[PDB]
Amino acid sequence: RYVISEPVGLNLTLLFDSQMPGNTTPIETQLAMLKSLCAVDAATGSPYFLRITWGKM
Amino acid sequence: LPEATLQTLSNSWLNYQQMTGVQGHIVLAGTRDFAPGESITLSGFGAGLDGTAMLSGVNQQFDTQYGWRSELVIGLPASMLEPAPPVRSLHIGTVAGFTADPQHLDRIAIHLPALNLPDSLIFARLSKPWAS
Amino acid sequence: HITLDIAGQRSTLGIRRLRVQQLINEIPLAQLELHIPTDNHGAADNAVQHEVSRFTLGVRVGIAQDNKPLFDGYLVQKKMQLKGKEWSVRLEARHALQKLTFLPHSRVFRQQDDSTVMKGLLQSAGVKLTQ
Repeated sequence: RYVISEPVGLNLTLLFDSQMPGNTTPIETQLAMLKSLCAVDAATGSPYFLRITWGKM
Repeated sequence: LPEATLQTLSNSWLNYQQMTGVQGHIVLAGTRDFAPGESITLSGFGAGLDGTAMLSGVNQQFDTQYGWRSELVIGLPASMLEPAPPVRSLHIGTVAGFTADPQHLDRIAIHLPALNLPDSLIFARLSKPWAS
Repeated sequence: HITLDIAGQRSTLGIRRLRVQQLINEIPLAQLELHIPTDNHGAADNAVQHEVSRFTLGVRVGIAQDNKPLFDGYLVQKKMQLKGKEWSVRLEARHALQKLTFLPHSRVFRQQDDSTVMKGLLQSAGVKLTQ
């Protein structure tokens, strides 16, 4: 029989770096958003319903 | 004497005790082709369980696992075997005018105020000390 | 070992559970549990069907443990499961005091002792009182 279809899960690995002289924004300002958006919101008590997008993918 | 003749009530208690003899359930998969009085038969099995069995009910059981499973039911649970549900108290009542006994005894038509039936009459037997 | 006699024949099958129960004022019982094999076909696939068909309701059932008599009663309540490829049957057997339990009788017993009421009352099934 068919019981249930598990939800599609996406795996993805990133890297941040700020000491090369093109990179001037400190990576804590860029990680203060990933740590915030991938956690429970203070308003409602739930995750944030993310949406990942790429230019032609 | 519960009824006029005790043939039917003697057949009826013997039949309601037969239904406790064979009882169980057949878990099928998903059909509305069965009813609580269908009397289906088991044929292709071994010598233990082959024969016609009369159903008692169907259960549908929709859920996420197992899909849809129309469970069949065989047999009836138990029985009290009373002729009528017993009242074992003493009650008081008033005598109700006069009405002759259609059952040709000498029964005196009374009321019972435990019932809220002021219109309907109940024939009752009279107990005397001596009678003879 | 443990030998299940039913109706006088020693009835070679496979018991997966045996439990003999015996209390102080109650009818002693004995649950069996068998397994009817289905996956080994051939001559011994219908010859095991012949051995379970001898288990009619009300038969002499005898259990023997290490060449001593264990239970020795009549059979009641043969349940069979048949889930998937499993096909088990479950037996129960009750003592000779089962003949006394569900039939409403009426007697009077005038001018009798405590024992002569009761040894003549157990005698209707064949139970022999010792007192």
